[PDB]
Amino acid sequence: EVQLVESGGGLVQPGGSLRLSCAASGFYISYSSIHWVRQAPGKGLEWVASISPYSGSTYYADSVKGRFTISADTSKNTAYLQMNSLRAEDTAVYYCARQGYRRRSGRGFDYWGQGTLVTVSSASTKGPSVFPLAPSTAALGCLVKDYFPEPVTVSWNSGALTSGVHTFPAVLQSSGLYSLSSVVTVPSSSLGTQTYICNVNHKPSNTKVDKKVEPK
Amino acid sequence: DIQMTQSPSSLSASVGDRVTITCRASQSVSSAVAWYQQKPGKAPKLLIYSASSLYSGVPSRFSGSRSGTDFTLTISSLQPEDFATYYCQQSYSFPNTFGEGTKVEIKRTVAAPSVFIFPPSDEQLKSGTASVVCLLNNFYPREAKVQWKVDNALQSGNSQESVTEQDSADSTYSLSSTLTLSKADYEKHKVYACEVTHQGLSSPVTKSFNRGE
RNA sequence: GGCGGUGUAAGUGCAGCCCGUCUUACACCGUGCGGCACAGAAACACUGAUGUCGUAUACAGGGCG
Repeated sequence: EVQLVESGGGLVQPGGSLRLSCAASGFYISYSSIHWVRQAPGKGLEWVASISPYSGSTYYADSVKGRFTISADTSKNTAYLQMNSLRAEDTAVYYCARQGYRRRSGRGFDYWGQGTLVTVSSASTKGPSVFPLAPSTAALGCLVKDYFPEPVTVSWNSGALTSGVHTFPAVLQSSGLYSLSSVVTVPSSSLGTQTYICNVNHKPSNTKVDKKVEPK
Repeated sequence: DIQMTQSPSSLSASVGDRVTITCRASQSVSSAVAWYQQKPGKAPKLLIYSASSLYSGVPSRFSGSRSGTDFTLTISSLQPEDFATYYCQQSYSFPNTFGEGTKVEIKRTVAAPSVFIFPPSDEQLKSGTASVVCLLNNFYPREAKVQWKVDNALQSGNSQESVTEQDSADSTYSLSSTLTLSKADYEKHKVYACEVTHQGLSSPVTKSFNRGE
C-alpha cells in the first residue's frame, strides 16, 4: 500500500547542487516525520535530515547544516532534499524514509525509498568498453572496462540467465576509471546449443552494449 | 550528539546459533531505539522499535532488550536468510544517530575455489592494453590469495581483485583478479599463470595458458 | 490545593499583668506559576484533559508593677 519513489541522483562536480525527490503514495506525508538517510559505498547508515508534522520543524546533521534543505510539498505528496555546495564526502546512496505512527511502531522508520546515488567528483563521465571472456562445466564472462561514474548493470541473455552468474563489484583503476567483470558458469555441453550475450547498461553516459561471448 | 557504539562490527555464525548484537548509547536515550536489517543493495528493513517491540511481520526469533543505556538485538536461532548487516538507531535526540553496523555472515564448511583463467580478447589487443582475468569460483572462507606469473616471473602492482558478497544459496564467495599489461608486453611473453592459495587447498593451485593456444 | 487579603476566636515573647506582633482554627474574597506524566496521524511547536511533585514579603516590639 505505501510506496516511496526517489529520483534526482547523479553526478555533479564539487561545489555543485542537486535536488532529490521522494514521491509518496498510500499515506499523506503531512502527518508523518519524513527523514533522509545516506550510505556511502561500503559504509554504514548516516542520518541527514528530517521534517516534523504540524510544525514543519526541520533538523540537520552537523556535516550538512547550512548546505542542505529538507522540504515537503503537500499538494504533490512529495518530499525534497536540496543539496548545495556538494563535497566529495557527500557521495552516497540517499534514502528517504517514513518515521512510522507513534502507537504502531514508535519512532522506527517503517517505509524506505529505493535509494538514489549521488556522486560528487571532477572526473568526466565515460561509457565502458565491453570485452568477452571466452569460454574456458565452463566459465565465460564479459569485462566491462574504463567507465565513470558508477554504476553499470549487467544481465545475461536479457535476464533469462541468472543462475551461476557473478557480477563483481567495480574496482577503481589508477586511471580514475572503473572496471568490473561479470562471469557465469554453465554446463560445457550448453556451449554448443546456447548463445551467451552479456547486456551492459551504463545509464550515466547512455552507453548500452550487448556483447556475444563465443568460444575462442 | 549522542553516540551509538555497536559491537561486534562483524561476526560469522552457523545456522542454528543464537547471536547477540550490542549497542551502547553515550548517554540516556530512554527507550527510543530501533533496529534494522539491511541486505546488500537494498534499503534497510525495520525489525525492532522502542527498544523491545517486534515490528509487524518480523519473525519471533528476533527480539530486543534494554538495560539502561545498553541495548541488545538477539536472534534466538540463526536462519540462512538472516545474513545481513544490522543497525541500531537512537531517535531520542536530533541529530539522529545510527550504530556502525554488524555484518552477519553464515559459517560453512571449507570449500576450495574452482579456478579459471581468461586471456585478453583480440578486440582489446587492438587498443594498446591487455587484461588477463583469473576467476576463483564458489569458495569458503572468504580469505584467498592470488599471485600472477608471466613466464615464471612474479608480478606485483599491476593487478586488482574484487570479491562478491556471500551467496545466498551455497554461502560461498567468488573472486576475480585482473592483471593489466601493455599490449606489447602481453604479445611478447608466452606463459600466463594465476596461482591461488586458500585453506581448501593444501598447497597453492596454478591455472595457466600459453598465448596463442 | 498553595499563596495573599480581610474578619472572628484561642494560644502564644514575661517573675507577673496588658496591647501588639506571631501561630493555629474557622469564614468570606482575590489568585497563580513551574517541572514531570497523557492524548490529539504529534520527539519540537500547536491544541486539549486529568494527575502528581513542587514553588512565592526573612517588617516586632512596646507599656506597667
